[PDB]
Amino acid sequence: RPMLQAELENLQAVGPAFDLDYDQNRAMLNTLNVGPTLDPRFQTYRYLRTPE
Amino acid sequence: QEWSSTAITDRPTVNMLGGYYSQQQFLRNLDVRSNMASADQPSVMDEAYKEFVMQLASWDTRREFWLQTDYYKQRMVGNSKADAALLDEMINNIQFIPGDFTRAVNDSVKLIAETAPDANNLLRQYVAFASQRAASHLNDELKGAWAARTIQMKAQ
Amino acid sequence: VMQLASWDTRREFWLQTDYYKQRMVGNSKADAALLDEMINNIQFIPGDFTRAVNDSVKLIAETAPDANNLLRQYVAFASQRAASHLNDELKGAWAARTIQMKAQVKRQEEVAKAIYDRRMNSIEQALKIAEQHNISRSATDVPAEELPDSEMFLLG
Amino acid sequence: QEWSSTAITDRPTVNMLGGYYSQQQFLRNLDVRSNMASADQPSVMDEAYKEF
Repeated sequence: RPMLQAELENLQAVGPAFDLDYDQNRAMLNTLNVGPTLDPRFQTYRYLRTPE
Repeated sequence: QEWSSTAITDRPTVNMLGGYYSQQQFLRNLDVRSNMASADQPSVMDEAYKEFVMQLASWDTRREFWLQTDYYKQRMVGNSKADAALLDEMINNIQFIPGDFTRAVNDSVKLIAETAPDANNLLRQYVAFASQRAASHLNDELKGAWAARTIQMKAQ
Repeated sequence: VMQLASWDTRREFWLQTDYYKQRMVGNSKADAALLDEMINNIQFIPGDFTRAVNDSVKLIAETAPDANNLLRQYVAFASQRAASHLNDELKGAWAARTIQMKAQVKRQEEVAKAIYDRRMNSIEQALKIAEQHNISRSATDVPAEELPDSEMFLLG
Repeated sequence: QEWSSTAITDRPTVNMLGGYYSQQQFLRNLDVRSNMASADQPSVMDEAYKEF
């Protein structure tokens, strides 16, 4: 009874157990939540022959 | 008079993609980490240039460029039919010639105006216009892919 | 090769040479016509590996020493431009790589801190529970400290 | 009179696939854990444009 009660209380206090994959996913989600930085007016070509 | 000007383009450099490149790379990383989709896909510069080439040859892009070019607006008589005919003619003035790598010929664009300075300036402005449209479309695509990835990660 | 065949490269090369400068007459139209004529004087013929023929470049001038020196200088010019472009591409890719690595290191630090905080909380709760149940025997299980956070109470 | 008009189309983008894209992607994941699906398969927008 004492050991079982102590284990019950400890498991209740600690909560569910997570692995390294969960923490890595949480960090990646944190970096994803900041959102992309949309910079306009970036060039999508380069000139091999400029108009003249 | 019918003067003509020519431009030849190629894929952008890494430095001229600004931050966009890096952002796109980040998303690609995730597509490699989960839901294997690399398959030695074309680089970010290749996709950006593909979008730019799609915008350059687009009929809608030429129409919208001419509608705000201040060179079409001067040649407007106030008659809807004549204005539409002139707009169609000037849309047909811009021509895109795709290139194939077999004979080492690149994509080219030719513009036709009534004077040489006009033929030069209008072609420069049209290339800038198409590049800006392609950049905006790429930014929208990046936003959509980022939102989808965020939703998937939240669900996981 | 892309720099060699580029119209812009030939234009700038002819602009920076004394061969073109000495032939200028001061009239803008005539100078532009001469520049356009001399740009076409450099012809790049791409090679074909199937026929075991390599890429070639031919330069036309008004004198044999000129035709030799100008071709040598133009090849050096194109090589220098290609080297500069390659350096710019390398710098851009390096910046992208260092940004990505910095982000990855930051994420790793965040993950490690989260795990450390979770273990802190588990140890504190286990200590409080042990002090509540007067478990001061200092030993209840044979394994070492590498116990799950829910089983850390089996220690004094 | 016989007047005529022309339209030219291309594949859609992720942005105007609404939620559908995401849903489809989810299923594709369930199809690569089991049966492996196909590593080299047309994208969601490719299939949407094929149906269109």
